[PDB]
Amino acid sequence: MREWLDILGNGLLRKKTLVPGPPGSSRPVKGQVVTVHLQTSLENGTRVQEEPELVFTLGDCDVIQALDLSVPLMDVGETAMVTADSKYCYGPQGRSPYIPPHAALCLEVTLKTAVDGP
Repeated sequence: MREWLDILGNGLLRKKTLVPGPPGSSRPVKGQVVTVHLQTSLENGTRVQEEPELVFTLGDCDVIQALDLSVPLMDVGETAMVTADSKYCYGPQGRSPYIPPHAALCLEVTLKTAVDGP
């Protein structure tokens, strides 16, 4: 019963909460080290990446925009779906070997923990 959010106002980077974070949960802060379960599929449903324990510093400047701009909007414990044009993913570059140039992606993200950086 949750709505899509159009993050950038152009239809090309959209997020929906699939499983809300529970009462009292909050958003991660940039500079925290987050751990996510990330599933990536081509807009057609082909699964191209799965990482159950992906650790990264939220806000690192080279994280694809589709994640940098969506993960801060999640609560810890939330699962979200992100639909993102290639413009906000790997663009004309693609991600070898399985993501071609210009691929729109569906990202399913579960934010597991968020911990202060060192």
